[PDB]
This record gives sequence, C-alpha cells and structure tokens, in this order.
Amino acid sequence: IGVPPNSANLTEARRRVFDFFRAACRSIPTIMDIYNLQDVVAPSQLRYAISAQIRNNAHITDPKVIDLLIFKGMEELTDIVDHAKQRHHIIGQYVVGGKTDFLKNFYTSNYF
Amino acid sequence: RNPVGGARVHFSNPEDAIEVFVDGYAVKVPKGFTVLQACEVAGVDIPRFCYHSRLSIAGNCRMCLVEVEKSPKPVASCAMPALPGMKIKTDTPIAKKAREGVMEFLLMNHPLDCPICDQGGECDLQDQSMAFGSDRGRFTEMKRSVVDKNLGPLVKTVMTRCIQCTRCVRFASEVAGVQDLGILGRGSGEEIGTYVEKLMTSELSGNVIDICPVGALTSKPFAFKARNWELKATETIDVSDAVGSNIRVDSRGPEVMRIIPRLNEDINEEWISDKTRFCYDGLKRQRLSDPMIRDSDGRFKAVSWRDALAVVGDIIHQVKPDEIVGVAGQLSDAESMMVLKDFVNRMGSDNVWCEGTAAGVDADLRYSYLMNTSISGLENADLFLLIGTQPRVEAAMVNARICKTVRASNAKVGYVGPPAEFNYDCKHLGTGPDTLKEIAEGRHPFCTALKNAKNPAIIVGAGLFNRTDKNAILSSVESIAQANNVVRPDWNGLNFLLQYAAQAAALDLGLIQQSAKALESAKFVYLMGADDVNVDKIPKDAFVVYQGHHGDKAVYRANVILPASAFTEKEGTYENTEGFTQQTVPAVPTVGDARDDWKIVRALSEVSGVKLPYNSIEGVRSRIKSVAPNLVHTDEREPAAFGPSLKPECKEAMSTTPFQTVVENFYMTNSITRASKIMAQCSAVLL
Amino acid sequence: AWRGSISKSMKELRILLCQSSPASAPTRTFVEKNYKDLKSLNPKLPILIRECSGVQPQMWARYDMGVERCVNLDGLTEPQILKALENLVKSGA
Amino acid sequence: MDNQFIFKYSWETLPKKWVKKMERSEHGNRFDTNTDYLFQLLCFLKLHTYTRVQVLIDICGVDYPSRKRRFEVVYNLLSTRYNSRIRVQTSADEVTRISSVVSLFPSAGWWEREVWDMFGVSFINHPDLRRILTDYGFEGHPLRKDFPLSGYVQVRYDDPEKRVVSEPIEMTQEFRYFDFA
Amino acid sequence: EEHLSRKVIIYSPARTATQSGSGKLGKWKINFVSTLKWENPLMGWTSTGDPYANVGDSALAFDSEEAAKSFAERHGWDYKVKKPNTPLLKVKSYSDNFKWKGNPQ
Amino acid sequence: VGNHTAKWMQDRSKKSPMELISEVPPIKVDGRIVACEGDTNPALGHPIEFICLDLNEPAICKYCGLRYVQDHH
Ligand code: SF4
Ligand code: SF4
Ligand code: FES
Ligand SMILES: [Zn+2]
Repeated sequence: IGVPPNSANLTEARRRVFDFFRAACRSIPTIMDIYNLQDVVAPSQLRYAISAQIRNNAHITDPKVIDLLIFKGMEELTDIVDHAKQRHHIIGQYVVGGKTDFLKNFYTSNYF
Repeated sequence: RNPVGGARVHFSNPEDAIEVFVDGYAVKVPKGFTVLQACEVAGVDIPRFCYHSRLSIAGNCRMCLVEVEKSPKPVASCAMPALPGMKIKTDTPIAKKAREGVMEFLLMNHPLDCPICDQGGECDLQDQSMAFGSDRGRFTEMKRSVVDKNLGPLVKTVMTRCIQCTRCVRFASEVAGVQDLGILGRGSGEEIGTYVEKLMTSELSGNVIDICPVGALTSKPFAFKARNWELKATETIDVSDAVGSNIRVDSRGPEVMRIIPRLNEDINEEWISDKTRFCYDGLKRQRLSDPMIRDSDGRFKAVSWRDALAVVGDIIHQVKPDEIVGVAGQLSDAESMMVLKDFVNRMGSDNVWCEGTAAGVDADLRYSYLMNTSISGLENADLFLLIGTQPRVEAAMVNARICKTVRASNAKVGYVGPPAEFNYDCKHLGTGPDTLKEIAEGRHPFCTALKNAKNPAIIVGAGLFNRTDKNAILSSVESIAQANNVVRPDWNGLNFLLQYAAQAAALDLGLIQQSAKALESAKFVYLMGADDVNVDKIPKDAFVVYQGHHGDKAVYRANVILPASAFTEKEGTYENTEGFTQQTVPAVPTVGDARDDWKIVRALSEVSGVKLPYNSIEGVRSRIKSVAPNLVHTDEREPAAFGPSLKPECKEAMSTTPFQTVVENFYMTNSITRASKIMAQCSAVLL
Repeated sequence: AWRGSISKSMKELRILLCQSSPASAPTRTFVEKNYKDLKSLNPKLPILIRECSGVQPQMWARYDMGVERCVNLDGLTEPQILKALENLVKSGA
Repeated sequence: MDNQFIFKYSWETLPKKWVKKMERSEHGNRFDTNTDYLFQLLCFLKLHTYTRVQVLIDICGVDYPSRKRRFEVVYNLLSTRYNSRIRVQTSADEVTRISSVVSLFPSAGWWEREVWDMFGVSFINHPDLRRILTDYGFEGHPLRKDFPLSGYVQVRYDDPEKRVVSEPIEMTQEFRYFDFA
Repeated sequence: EEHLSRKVIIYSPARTATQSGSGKLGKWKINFVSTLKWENPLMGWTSTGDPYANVGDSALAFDSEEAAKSFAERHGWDYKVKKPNTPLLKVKSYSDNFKWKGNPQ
Repeated sequence: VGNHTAKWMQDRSKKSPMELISEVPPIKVDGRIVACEGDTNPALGHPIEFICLDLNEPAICKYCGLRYVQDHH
C-alpha cells in the first residue's frame, strides 16, 4: 500500500514493471466502458500502446528511474479509471482510434 | 578574488609588478595602475562618474574618494597611481562620509526629473544615491536651471541634468576626433555646449548617449518610448558593414526598440557607429511580408508559398544552364550563400557572386582579402598608408582604431585616393595609381618614412577590386609590401578592407564571378537580397526573382518576390574584415509570411527538382565544413598560413583612372537603412 | 601536360589543411611548392586554400552539375598528394 | 529552554553521524541531516525527555537548480513543552525516495502529498501518496523553477463535445517580466 | 517530449553600456529563443503560445557555466555556449594628459 | 489633430490636450528663473521644476506644459 523503497536491482525493477503492466492491462475493460470505445478502438490496441510505452523505455539502466516511471504510470492509470477526462480520440495522453517533411514544415511556418 | 566584471589583467613581466593592500586583502597589479584599478583587481566596486576607462582621467567629480594610509586628505582613486605597500581603505567612516558629502552636492541642483527622464531605472546617479549617500535631503534653496541645446536629430538634450563630468567633451576630442563639444563659462554657471549653433556631425556621435551618466544626452529617436526594465536584451552582431561590431538589441514584444554597443575589446570597444545605432527603425518599414507574383496587368498580387515556388521552379527549367545567374546580397549569412551556391551549381551554372566591388577577385589565398594585422593589432603600427580607402565611411570602427593609434602612439598616415575629410592628421600623397608608381620607385619623404617604419601598415580598400587594373595595382601594392618588409613572421602589415558584412564569407565559400558579363546574357536572375546591383543591366525579357526583406529597384523589376527574414530575426553566420567569424542571435519574430534565406533556396531547389543533402541548418554547416571550415569554428582567432610569395607574377599595365569613392552616403548603404526615417533625417541635416 | 589542363576538367579545387598540425605538414609543403605553377598554368581556375585549426587535410574538386569528390590527405607524402591531384584531374572529370 | 541550550545539548546527546550541519541563529536553530537519518533524528527529538518536539508545523520543498541534489526538504517542528522551535533540513534529487514520517507525525500525510505534487519528491512507506492540489491528470511539478508560470495547458468549454476540455495554452497578453536588477 | 528537443543557448549576460557599475555580471542564463509572438486584434496586446516565453529570463538562473550545462544536458536540450567578453585592464596615467610634444619638427 | 493624439483620441468634439495647452498664454516673469509646481497647492501638483528664461522663445514646463517668458528682457 505504502510507497515501497527504491528497487535494489533490475530483477526487482522488472518484477515491478511486469506487475504494473499486468494492472494496466487488467483495467482495459473498465476504460472501454467508461469512454465508450466499443466502436472506436480494439482492446489489443490499448494493450499495444501500453507495451509500446514500456518498450520505448527499454534503454534505462538505473532502477531508481524505473521506479519513478512505474509510479508515474500508476498515478496516470488511476486518474484515467477514477477521474476520467473524456475527449473524443484522446484517453489521457494517448491518441485513441511525395514531398519530404521539410517542404511541409516550410509551407506551414518559419518555426520548425 | 575575481577582478571586477571578470576583467583580465596582463603582465608584461612578473618582475614589473607591485603589491598594494585593498581593505587588508593583498593584490598584485602591474606598475602604473591607479588606486581605482587596484581596487577593481581586488574585486571592490568604487563609485565613479567622471572616470571612463577608455577616456583620459579627469578627476573632477570627486566620487571615487578613498582613504589612503598616511595620506592627510581623501584620495581620488581614479587619478592616484598605486604604490608598493599602499594601504587602501574604501569603507571607512572617512570614505563613506566623503561619498555622502559629494552625493549631496551632486543632487543639490539636479532637477526632480526621474519620472520624465529616460535614464530612470538605469541611472548611476539613482543607484549611487540609494547605496552611498543615504542622506535625507536638506537643500531648501532655489535650484539653478539651464536652457536646452540643439545638437541635431540624434542627441536630445536636457542640460539641467548635466553634472559637468566632461565625459562628452573628452570623448569628442579623443575618440570621435571632432572637436565640437566644449565646456563654456566658469563656476556653477558653466555649460556644456558648442557655443555657436552647430549639430554633432561625427559618425560616432551617438556614443555620447552611452557615456553620459545622467539623462542630459539621450537618444532623440528613442525618447520616452520605453523603460529599461521592460526591454528584452539580445546579444548579437551588426551587419551594417564588414566590421561585425558587437551589439545589444533591446526589444519589447515583436519590436526592436534600440541598439546599444556590446563590449568586444578586439573589434569595437563598447563603441558603435551612428548607422549601427539608429538603423533599427527601418526594420519595421516597407517589409516584404508575402510572396508576390506580377499579374496580367503587371501588378503584384500576393500568393501562397506553394504557388510562388511552383512558378519559379517551372520557369527555371526553360532556360539554358549558363543563362542562370545568382547574386548574393550584402547582408547574406554564410548558410544562405552556401545553399545558393549549391543550388545554382546543381543547375549547371557557375554564375554566383556577392554583390559589390569584390565580385570577381582571386579568392585563392585568404590573406589577399582580409585585414591581416587584425583590428586590435593596428594599435601597434607606427605608420599607416591608405590606398583607395576612406575607413571613416567604409569601416567606422576601424577608422576609430586608427585615430586612437595616431593620437596615442603618434603614428603617421599617408592617403592615396580622392579627397576626403579625415578626423586625424593625414598627408595627401596623391589620388590614383601614379602615386603608387611613385611610392614603388621611392624618392619621396613618405617613402623614406615608410622605410624608417618599424611596424608599418598598408590598408587597401575593397573598392579597388572592381577596377580593370586591379591585378596591376595589387601587384604594385604587394611589391611595395615586400620592398619595405611590411610582411614578416612577427608583423603582418598587409591589409585589405572589406565593405560588406557578407563579403568575407562569400570569398571563403568561393562565390566568385567567373564571367564578367554573365548578367547581360542571363534569363533567370536570382537576387538573394542583392538590392545594390544595377538592375537595368538585366535583359528586359529575363525572369528576375527578388528574395529579401526590403527593396526599392530590384523589387520593381522582379517577376516574383520571396519575403525573407532580417538579421535580428535569425541565427546567421557572418565573417568580418579581419577573418573573425560570428553568428547573429534571433531577437524578435519574423514579420508576415517571411522565411529564412537558406530555407527559401532549399525549398526552391526541392521544387525545381534538385535534392540538396541537408534539411536543417546543422546539415548546412556540415556542408560548409567541406568548403570553408573556418566559418564553422565561430569566435576563433587564427593567423594566416600563406602569403604573397605564392602569387603568380603579373605584368599588366596600369589605368590612369583615379580611385573612386565607394560610399557616397554613409547613412544610405543597405536596404535596411534606406527604409529608415532617422537615416533619412541624418542624410538631410548631418551630411 | 595534365597540370596545364585542370581547368577543362574541373570547375574548382579546394585544399583544406591545418596551419600548425604535423598531419598537415606535407599538404602545406605541397601548397607552397605547387601553387605557383598550378595557378600560372590555370589562371581562371579557382584554387581555394582554406586553413582551419582542427581539420584533417582534405582535397576537393567540383565538377559539372555540382558533383564533388574528396581525397583524404592524412598519412600522405608530397608526391602522393600530387598524384591525388592527377587522378582527380584525369578521372571523374 | 532557549536556542543556546538546544544547540549545546543536541551536540552532546545526538549520535554524531546524524547531523552534518548545525546553524545557531536568530533566524532559527537548524539541523541538516542525511536522508537516511531523517526519520531517526525526528523520532529522537519527539521522544527524548529534554527535547519533546511533539508538533510538526509543516514540511516544504525548495528547488535549487544549480545543485546536484536540487531539492531541499525542510521540516519545521515545535515543542509546546519547552516553547521552542527547530528546523531539520535534508536534500534530495528527482529520483531518490526519502523516508516518510507519517508514523511519527500523522499531520505529515497531506504535507508529503503536497511535496510530491509540487516538486516530485517521493516518500517511502507513505500510506497514500498522490497529488492533492493540482487538477487530475496534471503533468509536471509546478513549484520546480523550470516549470513555466502559466503552465502548458488550459481549459475551456467545447460546445461540439458538450464538455470542458484541455488544450495547449494561448495567451492574449503574455506575462511581462520586468528585470529591475 | 515536444518541448525537450528545443535547442538553447547558454550564456553569461554582459554589462549594460548605459551604466558604469558592474554588479549584474557573473550570472549564467539559458536562452530558449522564444521568438513567436504577435498582436491581439482587440487591444494590440502582445500574445504568445510558447510556454518558455519568459522563464528563461525571470526564474531560471545559474551561478556557474558548468551548472547551466549540467541542467541542460539532464533535460536533454541541445545547447550552444557563448563565452562572455571581458575587458582588458590597461595601464592608465593621469600624467599622460600633459605629455610633452617634443621639439618642433 | 496630430498623429500622436490620433492614436488614442477618437472624438473631435473637444480639442485635444495639446491644443488646449497651446492656447494658455505664456506667463510673464520678472527674472531669469521660475519654479513651476503645476498647482497652487504644491502637494497636489507635479515635482517642482526650475525653468530658465534666458532664451527669447517661451520656456515650457516639462511636466504640465505651462509656458513662461521674461517680462522685461
Ligand atoms: S539622471 Fe534622470 S533618472 Fe537619474 S537622478 Fe537625474 S533625473 Fe533621476
Ligand atoms: S552632458 Fe552628460 S557627459 Fe556631458 S558633462 Fe554633462 S553629465 Fe557629463
Ligand atoms: S571618478 Fe575619480 S573623481 Fe570622478
Ligand atoms: Zn509645471
């Protein structure tokens, strides 16, 4: 219940990473009901975004940083389920449901 | 302890140093330093008004008084030399009482003007009253009053505020070299003025605004417009000439409010010219905001970027490669010139050059177009020979360094060129290449003066570069340089003075005009900010595209207008006349639909079908590293490595045509200054 | 006779070097020894000698349509740099 | 029990490894300690007969961006028994969890939640550590010096969605910084 | 994320030329180059949408060059360092005002 | 009527303050100096301003715009 101490090693940290991913995935049906996503996105797409998020941070080697990321993820998930801030194609911070990029940026504005 | 302001102290020899005590603490200073300078090395800030490091000592304000042991009176530290074993006290009751008494006398007749005074909020008198003299005022009598004086359209005058420090008078005589300001009368009734009604005409006149510690001399175009606490400060460089004076740009929102000098001991030493100081008001007038193409009726209509680039891209493919010509403007950054050169070369053309006299010179060796003595190195020269150059209107801060050297070291100045008004002693040797022929052959008092010179300096203006006999003249000068041992491993006295901010980087990048007549045979002319090129030399059926932020004539002729950002809105690379590379810092947003110059040429190239290997300014600087790597090593002082010996011998004949003036109007030299109210008023009354 | 033909083969030749580094010593020797003759035989060909404090010695040639080729001059002697010039002149030009 | 007695008696009685810095001043007696000893030092001061520090007035964080451990956590404490105040400070960074003192002073619970909300410092064994002041789903820690004054997002009613929504901030007139130095 | 890839300039602001007092130097700043502002078409007020509009000048400060560099690199910003210019103290004498001009030439 | 006033004044019924202060005749002073406070009660006016009258043209108070002249010479 209380905030646990900082992880000793990457095995402890990974056990915690797996525990969080399990909790995040198990709440997916609750989210789908709250935001009425039955005709917007698939539950696996929600799972992919969560596992993606975790895979983008696979280069972290410091267990303290991993603990902070897990804590922030747990906080973010709790808000999404309890205090939903509904936006159409957006759940929290996740978008749900012949020329190079330079010329597009050039056409848009002078600030890239 | 860190010296005040982080100031550096140079020691000619450790043996030539003395020990003094500043508030008990022990400091070591060179022999000849004053008590005030010793206090700065100790890190103690002494209050001052009449003392300026770059002016002669006056010792009249009496605000720098400190206590010296065994001295019966308080000592003016600004004038008193430091002596070994001297014990200097600055916070004693004697020193504090002296400061309060002097500050009382200073405010006795000072007007209650802080609310209407532009110095308010950045005033040494305000700050020192709050700090040193915390006297409840007890002066109840009538204040004196003074009438205001007229000094022209740049310097507004409220002379009731003057504290008679004479900084302005000393600056006029010693730095500007124009003796117009004096102190008239005697006693409390003495007044700073010109006595007879005359305006301040020196091109360095605006610097009296910075040195006046009170609001007696202020900028008239900046009058009442802003308070210093609401201005964002940006440290950048000036592009009005080829000197690269360091400046601070003050802005409030999307608007430049004023330009004031920045300290750079190697270039401008906290001074700037009046063109640098007062050209800012042109940055918000007659700005090209949108891409325009001329209509059926021959009238410009605004369009989007996509339609404008499509038109230029389509029509560029309907001409032969040799008929494409690119001209870079005098305010072009190194990045945009590199992208322009790549774009034109990748279209099969070799007609890229920078506008101005140095359009088609030999850029093989870097000594041949740079001031090799360096600006700071001019102070060591004991003789100056100027050929085809008026530094006063061409490079004002370079001319300032010459005057300072002539005044201090008593250097001699020989001048060969059209008649001119110099602010220092200068013999007029002649007007054209005949005098060079006489100087080469000797039998002249200046020739034996040039021989008897330990460290002579020759300065040759870039204006002579556009002459038919440029190689004959260059060979004649390089022969004079050898005959008098001007170039040695300990003294490189051969100098070439550039006029345009873009000229040095253009020559480094290889933007050299190969065909001298490629402009009259061109059908696609790309004028990247080149407003000073003669546009009636272009064929009437040629497709001209003008890209810049201002313009008067090339805008009229152009078939397409591409709005570009100015130097205050972008991070661009510029190299000065001595080879020193610097970069501008963005201070304000860009107006309308404008874009950076390198972005426009890269965007056009993509539309035109050429793929340049870069998409960002970092990839452009990587490209530059392959051409002119000095322009990517910014703020690095590097000596030359090759000299005039490698130059193949020339046998061309000389043209009897006398040297022509390059700068006809000091205030009207670029498109920014041509769009400026103040510069127009300066041309009207200050010329 | 190839040294008198560098103008018909390339539009510009660039030689980058260091002023003081020992790695640039042969290239500096090459420039001081060869620049005079090369420029006299090719008066209209721009030969850009650009020195910088920390650049490995390089040598560049610009051809038609802006195609360029670079030769790394590190660990090379004066005659071999001359050969690197000749192959630039004779091949890809 | 004056500040002279506290400074001297704490020097004599406290274990030496706990306190790295002791400041006696009219602004307040201050004891700087390592994070691993903060909990034990606060339990000593609370239970010891000659100190009897029974009230935790508050806990606050201070951000020092120029420091390796940028956060300073300050514990203002009070002894009603001896009519004296004590300040105990410790330093922290963005990832190091420090010990919670809720088991010692129940009033610390909301103050530690505020520190986590405002600065991002986390507390080991805190029964319920979550943001307490900011809006739900808030990102960042506003009291950090690098957090912008006006934040990153703002809310408005959006009629097509029939709800209040959050979007990136657009300021009609910017905060004007008046540098008076 | 989005605001963590912007490139900044780390510099130490110079002394103002309108005052002879040196009491504002020694500080090190992080310049976010916030140059996207416009006029509100109701009152002419200056508008922005850039969150780092003034935090670089109002709140963030550093006492050393290293501290600013360390802060930038921890957040992931791409920084360029501009070293400050300093004055060179030179030997000055009041007696120089009355230097002899030498014999008439 | 001028450009400075037209930036804020959009009503032409009354005269602008620049017009109104121009119609107040210069005050004759016996002497070469006058002190202006902008009010009969000094505490309700502007900071006291001492104005020199040596010039022929009338001298303007920089705070309230009142004009002064030397009465005799
Ligand atoms: S110079 Fe101006 S701001 Fe300074 S004390 Fe005098 S009136 Fe006030
Ligand atoms: S006008 Fe300014 S600089 Fe000149 S003497 Fe008066 S106070 Fe000094
Ligand atoms: S500063 Fe030394 S007397 Fe004015
Ligand atoms: Zn008045």
